[PDB]
Amino acid sequence: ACPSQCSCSGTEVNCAGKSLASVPAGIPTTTRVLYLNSNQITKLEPGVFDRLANLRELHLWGNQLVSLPPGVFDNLANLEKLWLNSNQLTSLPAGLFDRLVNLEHLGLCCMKLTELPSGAFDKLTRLKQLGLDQNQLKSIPDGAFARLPSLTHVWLHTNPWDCQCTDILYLSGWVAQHSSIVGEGWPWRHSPDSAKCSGTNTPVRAVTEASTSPSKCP
Amino acid sequence: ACPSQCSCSGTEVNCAGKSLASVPAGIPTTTRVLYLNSNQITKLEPGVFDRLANLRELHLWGNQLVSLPPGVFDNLANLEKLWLNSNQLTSLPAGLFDRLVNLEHLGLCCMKLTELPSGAFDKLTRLKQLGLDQNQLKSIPDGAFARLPSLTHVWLHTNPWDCQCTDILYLSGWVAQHSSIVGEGWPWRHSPDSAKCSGTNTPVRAVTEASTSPSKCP
Amino acid sequence: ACPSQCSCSGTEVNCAGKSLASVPAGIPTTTRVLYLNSNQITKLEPGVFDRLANLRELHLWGNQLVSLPPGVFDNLANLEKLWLNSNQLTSLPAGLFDRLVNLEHLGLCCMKLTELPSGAFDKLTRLKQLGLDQNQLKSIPDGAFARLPSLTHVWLHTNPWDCQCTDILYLSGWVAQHSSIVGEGWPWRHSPDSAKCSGTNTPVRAVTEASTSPSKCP
Amino acid sequence: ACPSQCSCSGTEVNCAGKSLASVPAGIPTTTRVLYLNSNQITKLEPGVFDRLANLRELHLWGNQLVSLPPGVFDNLANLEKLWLNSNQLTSLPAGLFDRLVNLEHLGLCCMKLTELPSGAFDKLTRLKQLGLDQNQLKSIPDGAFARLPSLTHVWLHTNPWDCQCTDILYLSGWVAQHSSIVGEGWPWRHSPDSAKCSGTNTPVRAVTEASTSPSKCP
Ligand SMILES: CC(=O)N[C@@H]1[C@@H](O[C@@H]2O[C@H](CO)[C@H](O)[C@H](O)[C@H]2O)[C@@H](O)[C@@H](CO)O[C@@H]1O
Ligand SMILES: CC(=O)N[C@@H]1[C@@H](O[C@@H]2O[C@H](CO)[C@H](O)[C@H](O)[C@H]2O)[C@@H](O)[C@@H](CO)O[C@@H]1O
Ligand SMILES: CC(=O)N[C@@H]1[C@@H](O[C@@H]2O[C@H](CO)[C@H](O)[C@H](O)[C@H]2O)[C@@H](O)[C@@H](CO)O[C@@H]1O
Repeated sequence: ACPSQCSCSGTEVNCAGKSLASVPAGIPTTTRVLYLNSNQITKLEPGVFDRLANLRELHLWGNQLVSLPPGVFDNLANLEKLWLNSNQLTSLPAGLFDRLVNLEHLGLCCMKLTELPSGAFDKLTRLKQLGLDQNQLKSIPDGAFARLPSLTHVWLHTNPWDCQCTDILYLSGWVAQHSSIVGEGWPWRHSPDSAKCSGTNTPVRAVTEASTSPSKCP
Repeated sequence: ACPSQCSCSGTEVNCAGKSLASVPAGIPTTTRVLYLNSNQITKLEPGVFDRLANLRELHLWGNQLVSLPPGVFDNLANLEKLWLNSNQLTSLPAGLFDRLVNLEHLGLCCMKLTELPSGAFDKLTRLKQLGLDQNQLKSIPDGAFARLPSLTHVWLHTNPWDCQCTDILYLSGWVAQHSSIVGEGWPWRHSPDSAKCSGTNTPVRAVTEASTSPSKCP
Repeated sequence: ACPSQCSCSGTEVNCAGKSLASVPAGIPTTTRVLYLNSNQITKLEPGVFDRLANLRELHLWGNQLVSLPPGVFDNLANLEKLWLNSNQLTSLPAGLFDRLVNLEHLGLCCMKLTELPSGAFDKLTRLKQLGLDQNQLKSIPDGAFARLPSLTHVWLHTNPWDCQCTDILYLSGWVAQHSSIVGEGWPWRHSPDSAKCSGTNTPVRAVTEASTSPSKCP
Repeated sequence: ACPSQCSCSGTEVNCAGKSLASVPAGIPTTTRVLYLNSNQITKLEPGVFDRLANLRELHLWGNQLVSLPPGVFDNLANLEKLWLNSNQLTSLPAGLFDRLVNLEHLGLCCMKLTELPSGAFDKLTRLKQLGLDQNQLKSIPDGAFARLPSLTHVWLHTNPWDCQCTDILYLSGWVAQHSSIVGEGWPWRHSPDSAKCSGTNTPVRAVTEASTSPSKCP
């Protein structure tokens, strides 16, 4: 069992760099590590992974995804690493990650996200590493990181953070307090000022309530 | 806290690419993932990892190691991934890996290994992935892979296999039998003929007893 | 979501000691630890566990199972502990355990096993503990423990080992050499002579070929 | 190697029921599961476990410990189950459990604890099961369970909860809210009214602020 375009042995399936335009059929049920990265996949069918309950790592980075079906990861209860970096997402459905209670690494950089849904990470009690850098994020919803007790590495740089708007105060206070975990590069390197306000290029960590106004919020 | 040159958060310590000449002091005891790769480390003190029992991943690839103290990994009972690729090793001490009973990935490519000690891998019951490519190996000892029952991926290419000598018959037989797991690249791709006789450019797995002679052994 | 008769919280489902005659419906898909022991279950529906792929521990001990459907554990790739002790089995279907590649504890004591299928344990590479005591075993198939390299604990006592028959020599030779792992009790206690010949009270590990004859075998 | 009083194979050491008055010498450094239960151990040397970094399960239950040195569990970073049930502890040093970031079951029942230290469980992010039943507890410190996001099973019965005192209100409000995880027996069975006020036999989760007064707090 192995899609003809891929290499498969043991519990690892390598479909990387194969000019794939869709997720191939015949990925074994027993697969733990799935490389689908660096292809030209433009969409996921709902249910494409329903059958792949055993996955520990899902590598989807460097594809062309423009949206993700709601529920698409819902059977992945064992998933430990989810790499979605360098796709073309502009948003994420609510509840996307709620079933990924064992997730330890989540990569969401280098796309075009304009916001995150309000409860996006609330179930990710084991999450350690979270990559949000290089998107179009202006704010982080209030409380968004409050249920991430295992978090030790985060990436926030290269987002047009809107520091004139009162919405930024959650993040700006959070970064000030969790400043040892804010970084850049791969693997992570400590970089606490790397989250910067749009237009002023000043640190998000240094924004005050005085310098913001409800009137600056869209 | 953290070695001065490195970034540390959670249980991950990143000292990669820091022009290091030795293994820095102050790596916390709780470290699980240690990146020491891409430096200019020339040697390891005996005992350097004795206080790092919690390591799961040890990235030592791309350094200048020429030998390894015997027993240097002996405390690493939880070690799951050991990357020694691209160092300058010409041999491995006997018993080097014997304590590593939970090892799942072992990278030994791209150095100058001229042989393997006879029992090298006997204890690695859980080893899934083994990289031996790009060395100076002419032969594998008889029975060398017999006690690697969990092995699903192996790299053997780019070694001067000496197929005129009768010693090559263990390996040639083994490769023919375990064809499905022999490969190339990162991540692994199926490539069972990548192991070639030096010169004749015949695949190792196609060698017959008839073409070999004990008189051609060094 | 929880069977009415059971208690459920997190990923543990306790249906133990509930006077059940069958496996109840409504066991969540996310269940990792499933207690069905100490009931009056007499049989399993084929497919009963097809949906429970996240199981790590399956406690079926102290029921009244007389047979097991083939393929019944086939979807349990993450299974780590399987406890079938004190049921009423007289045999096991071929390949019953083949998909259980992560299995670390397998209990099969205290039933009515007359034999084991030839390759029963061949895939259980990570098996550490195996309980075969208190059955009706006369011999172990030649080679039956050869593909159990992770094995550190085994129980063999209280079986009518037929020491007149030459088939016992696999076992007797194996025990003599793996003597440190043979034992008794819960948790295990070292007990190398506990496995004894039927009628003679002679330890199985001391049997000689001189006392046995192919003429006394099946 | 094994202590002479005990039985050992693989990574399990069985010193249970051996009339031990102290922790014996010669427990291997590679030990993962250590049974020191049902002995007559009355204290632990500071540093006794410093060398046992690989422990996953520590069974210390049914001895006669009266105190525990602070720092004693500090090197047990991999510890997943800690069983201290049925000793004679009346208090726990502050920070006792702070290094046990991977602990999933903690048994503290059936002793003489008269209080818990304020931040006792603050670091136990993965704690799933916590046994506090059968002690001398009158209240639980404010916020004590707030940093146990993984907690799915708790035992609180058979404690003389002082419901007349305002200090009970954290606990009563907590039990009402987390009612589905409150239980009894082994394995856990659901039993939310099992925690009862002394004298009144009123479930703790049913206490009102009106029935309590800061004047009844000694
Ligand atoms: C997408 C890419 O450029 N490379 C991948 C790595 O990317 C990094 O991810 C972290 C965490 O999400 C962070 O956002 C970095 O800025 C980003 O480069 C990483 O996802 C790995 C996973 O193994 O794959 C690519 O190398
Ligand atoms: C630059 C280098 O050596 N690459 C490392 C990766 O490499 C490969 O390792 C596999 C497994 O042994 C095989 O030998 C390949 O030929 C080799 O390129 C891989 O080990 C990663 C994991 O950290 O490290 C480097 O990237
Ligand atoms: C009576 C019974 O089946 N007890 C179960 C325990 O039994 C021990 O199991 C081991 C290994 O199979 C060995 O066979 C012993 O003889 C037997 O007593 C044990 O399996 C536990 C596991 O949680 O369940 C019952 O207690």
